[PDB]
Amino acid sequence: SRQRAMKSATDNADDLIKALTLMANRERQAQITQEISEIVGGANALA
Amino acid sequence: YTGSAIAQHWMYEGKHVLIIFDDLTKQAEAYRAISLLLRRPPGREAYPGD
Amino acid sequence: TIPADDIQSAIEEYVSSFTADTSREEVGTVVDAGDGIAHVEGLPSVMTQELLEFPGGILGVALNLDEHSVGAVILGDFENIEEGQQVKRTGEVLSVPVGDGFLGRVVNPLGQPIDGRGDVDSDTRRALELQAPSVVHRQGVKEPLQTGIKAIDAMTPIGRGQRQLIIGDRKTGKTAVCVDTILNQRQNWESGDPKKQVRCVYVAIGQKGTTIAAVRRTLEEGGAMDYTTIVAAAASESAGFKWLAPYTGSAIAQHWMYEGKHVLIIFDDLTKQAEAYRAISLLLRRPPGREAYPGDVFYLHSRLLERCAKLSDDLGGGSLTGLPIIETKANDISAYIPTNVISITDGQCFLETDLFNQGVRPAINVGVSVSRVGGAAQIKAMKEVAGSLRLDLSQYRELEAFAAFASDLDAASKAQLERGARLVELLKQPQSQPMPVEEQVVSIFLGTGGHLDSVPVEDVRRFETELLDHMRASEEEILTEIRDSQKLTEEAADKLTEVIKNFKKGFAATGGGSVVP
Amino acid sequence: DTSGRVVRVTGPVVDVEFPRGSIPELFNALHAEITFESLAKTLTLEVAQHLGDNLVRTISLQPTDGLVRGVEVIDTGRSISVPVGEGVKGHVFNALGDCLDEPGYGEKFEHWSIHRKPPAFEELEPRTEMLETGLKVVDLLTPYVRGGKIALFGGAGVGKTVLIQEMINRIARNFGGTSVFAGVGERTREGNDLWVELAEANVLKDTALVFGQMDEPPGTRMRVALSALTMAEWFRDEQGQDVLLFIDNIFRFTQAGSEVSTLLGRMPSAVGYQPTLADEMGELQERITSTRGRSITSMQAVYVPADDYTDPAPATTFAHLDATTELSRAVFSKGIFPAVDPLASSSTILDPSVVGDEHYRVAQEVIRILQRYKDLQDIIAILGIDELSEEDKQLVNRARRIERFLSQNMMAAEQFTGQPGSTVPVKETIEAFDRLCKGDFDHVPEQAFFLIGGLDDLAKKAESLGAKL
Amino acid sequence: SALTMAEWFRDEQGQDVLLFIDNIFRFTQAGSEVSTLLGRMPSAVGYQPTLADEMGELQERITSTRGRSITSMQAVYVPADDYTDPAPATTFAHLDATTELSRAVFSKGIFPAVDPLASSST
Ligand SMILES: Nc1ncnc2c1ncn2[C@@H]1O[C@H](COP(=O)(O)OP(=O)(O)OP(=O)(O)O)[C@@H](O)[C@H]1O
Ligand SMILES: [Mg+2]
Repeated sequence: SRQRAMKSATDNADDLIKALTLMANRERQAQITQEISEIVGGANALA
Repeated sequence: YTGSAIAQHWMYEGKHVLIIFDDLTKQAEAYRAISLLLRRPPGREAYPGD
Repeated sequence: TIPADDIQSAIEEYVSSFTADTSREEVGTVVDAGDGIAHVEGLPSVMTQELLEFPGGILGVALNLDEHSVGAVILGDFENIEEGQQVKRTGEVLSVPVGDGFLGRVVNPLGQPIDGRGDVDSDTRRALELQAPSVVHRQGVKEPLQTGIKAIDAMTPIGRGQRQLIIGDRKTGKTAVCVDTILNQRQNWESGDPKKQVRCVYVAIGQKGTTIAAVRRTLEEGGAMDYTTIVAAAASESAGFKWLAPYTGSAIAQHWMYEGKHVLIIFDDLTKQAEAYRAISLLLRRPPGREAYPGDVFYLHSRLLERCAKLSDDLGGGSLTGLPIIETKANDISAYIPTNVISITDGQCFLETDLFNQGVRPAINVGVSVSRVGGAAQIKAMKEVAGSLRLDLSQYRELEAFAAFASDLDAASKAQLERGARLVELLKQPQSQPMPVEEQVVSIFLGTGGHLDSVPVEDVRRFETELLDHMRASEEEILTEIRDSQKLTEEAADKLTEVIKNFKKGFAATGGGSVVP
Repeated sequence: DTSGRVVRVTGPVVDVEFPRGSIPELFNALHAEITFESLAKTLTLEVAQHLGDNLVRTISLQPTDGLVRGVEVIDTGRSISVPVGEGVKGHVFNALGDCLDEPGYGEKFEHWSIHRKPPAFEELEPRTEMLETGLKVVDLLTPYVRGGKIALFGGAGVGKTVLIQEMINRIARNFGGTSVFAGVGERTREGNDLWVELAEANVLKDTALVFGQMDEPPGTRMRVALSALTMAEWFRDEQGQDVLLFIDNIFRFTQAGSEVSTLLGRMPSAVGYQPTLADEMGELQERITSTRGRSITSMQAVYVPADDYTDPAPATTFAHLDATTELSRAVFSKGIFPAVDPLASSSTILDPSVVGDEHYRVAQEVIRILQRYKDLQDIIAILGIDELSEEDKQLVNRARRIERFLSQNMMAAEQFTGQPGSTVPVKETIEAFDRLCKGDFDHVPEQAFFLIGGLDDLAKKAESLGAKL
Repeated sequence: SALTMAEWFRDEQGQDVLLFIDNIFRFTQAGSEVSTLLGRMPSAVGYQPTLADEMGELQERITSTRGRSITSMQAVYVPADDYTDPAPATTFAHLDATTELSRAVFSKGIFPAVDPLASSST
């Protein structure tokens, strides 16, 4: 039972790592886009 | 600022006052609206420099 | 003992030799000035990157040219610039004095000494933006450039003409790695052989002046200032100096590379040089991009790092090895400038704060660190004793989860666990203590041959230290002929095993036990 | 008369004013001389925008250091043109068409503009065709597409240069074709190494090299792929020859486009890539295709930023890729060449309707066995093969045999060993791997499978170790 | 102003100054409140383009010369607890010893809320 349960928990942690990495890459891209929006907004306000 | 002036008049006469600014976030957002409408250059989250 | 009339007659012959005949010169006028940038009407003949002379001995660089004015970056004393001053042309692009008079000096990003030790006599001048060696003017990287760090020399070897980025968060040991690399060339310099000597250039961009003084003191304590030049753009200098400092340090040491000499250059925190260029570009109102960077910042760093080359034998055979340094934030190697410099260089040494805190020093992540030159930058002895090291360390990292389950492991797996623990303890090294290549070969031989499987993990450092001491004192023939022959023949390996066994039966572990198998 | 003059110089961006009736067309190449003796050169400027009032904005391909306002600018009347023909084989060029290993070579050749349209809609092939390379792992598990695009995901020390040499050999000998290498954002050290290795393997005579290097402004790094693709298009269309195009880090083409867009003052897009990322990627990748019986096939190295495959640059590149070949170091350490990861590589045409039913079934059985062996490898490593079951050990043996038979004696290895390379047909590979999946060779030693061709080589290698069918 | 007073005590009186600066970050922050009003294009995280240059021309006066000691101690505000913020990230390079306080240590009730793994000393 412990072997089966640990295989299950390993698969679950794998799927959780995958979903969390997807969310982290989304947040990374969003941060870069938002920072560029602020920089270009300031530069266009000054132009 | 209006409430703080009303309160400061009492404070400067030896009285004790308690002022509650409910959601200074809305006041920051109103200042951001005013500044963006006067076309002052935005900062972070389009908030003004001040 | 003052040279009194020396000074007297010197300034006297100067003032007698002063005949500044008056000739025409095309001039302009400052129209606006702010934050280190000045705009100049006039100067119709000025070219891009031309040096300009502002009143009071002030220097500027013409970067932006248009139909109205010239936008120039002031290189110092900007608070003296005023609207209406007369700007003169120099007719020259940025150049720097070069030569062997720069060995042991600390200069500006202009060739001007800042150590207060007198003038620097220069062979000639060299422009800062002379193009890199052509794709047909080069040669394969074949000679090792020994850093003296076992982790680098065994896992991520650097060759003469290669670029090995040193990238890490902060306080992870990047400056220590580069200073140890510089100090390791002391024996090469002592040999007197121009084929083995390495001249070093340390470029400090945006550092606190006392940090540059501490680096210089560390280099002086080890006799490394006989062959090292420091180009210092301190944190108080202008953004123009911080932007020009690596190009100045690379113009020097290209004069040496093109003379058949071998040079090593360190750009300490190129991140600050990119930040200075971004400041200049935003003040010149150039279009920003990701992280507000100008849009030719990749060009800024690749133009600089492609001048480190290994020249062909027709061009003399000289070489310039670059060790650029990048500081990351929160171990984010996917940031803009880290991504750029990882793309440009030939290999990376990644330094982690966690590895540093665990006692792994130098804190190199051997799993992700890489050298694309590889075994072509190693001698045969190191290529042979370190070939079984990377797979061993990867197996140990895979098995680290089973540390408290050795009885539940295959005998081979427990053997791999103990061998990996010994090898992780073997790649540790004190600060400012580089090792010659023969001693690194003997140490990695101790590791991968199995002669540490009987020594406790907590005694591997002391065992290696005392064994190298013994061999330096008693058996100098092994080290001497490893150094001369660049290989470890079977008889040398046999004598080495004999010496190791005698030392083991002499060595005393910390647990009272015996390290004899 | 009809020449322009420089008005503004802002880094690599140069504004040029022309007479009223002499404005150059977009993408035209202009020439302006820098006369400062230390930096004397001839700048090539590609017209990027028409600003109005007779001003054009151009991107310079060389560093503009030493350029003066007002100097004469000459309009060539055409875009950047590269030399085309048979004479470009065995020589190194840049994105401008200048010979690097022999300056002045190719100046009298025919010159083709690098900005071309893809084949018309009625000239395109509506049917996908597989490229029979001759390598067992490629033909079986990740079949290539003729006129398609293959991503390459190998680093250093996994034999990527050996695989490039192998594909050059196989296109030159099994198809009578030609190779064009495009080094986009190439390191000059690695470019020199590639040049020397191709000259020493005697495959340089089959390859045309076009290097746009890292120490160059973004315009050259953005146009080098178009230059190499123009040479490839001449070889396909005018010579009537199957071409193999190699693009070095196609990503660096995307990155140079982004840098050029930032320099031209265009507002950035999501994450930051130029607003016309997909348009530029399509304009490039659509010219690589089959037309009129001949084709250009492309092996492209792809860099994935932050290992994020949803990043706009790999997401836009993968919209055009047909197969993927990942070179693994775990396979390279076992001595299997080419070091193709069978489980990580893929192809979009490994489909029963393209390759057939038996091809698909054999490939899927091989993949199943290899995936099960991958699953068991950790149990074997930590515990030991002695702990496994009986069917487990049998499958482990069969999977090691299949692994080693996926290897091959490559034509890039005839320089060292001296024995020629194998070209195994698809039918023979399907049959051999069907038999290997059945178990007809579980008594043969493992070493009998390393670096051989079809089944005849397998038999003659087995009986050399004392083992029959 | 306070730096000028300390510099007089160092260079003229010549005796062992102690300099305390509470939130030198505010200096930097003030420079970013007027940056766009001065006509400067903003940098990465909303800071002025001259962040590191102004911080350097200020921090390099806070120093000891040969024989003239100034022991300096500055409080550095880390905006939003983010140590990767440009302002503290470029302040880091001007220091001999840094005590780094974490809100994770603060929340556990440990005082002083020093992060032992992030702090350093030369
Ligand atoms: N191999 C080592 N063994 C022991 N201590 C080391 C080693 N390398 C570095 N250190 C110590 O780590 C501290 C910080 O290292 P170092 O200053 O070289 O890092 P850095 O990359 O320059 O970081 P920063 O530029 O932010 O100061 C130093 O005080 C030094 O004593
Ligand atoms: Mg440092």
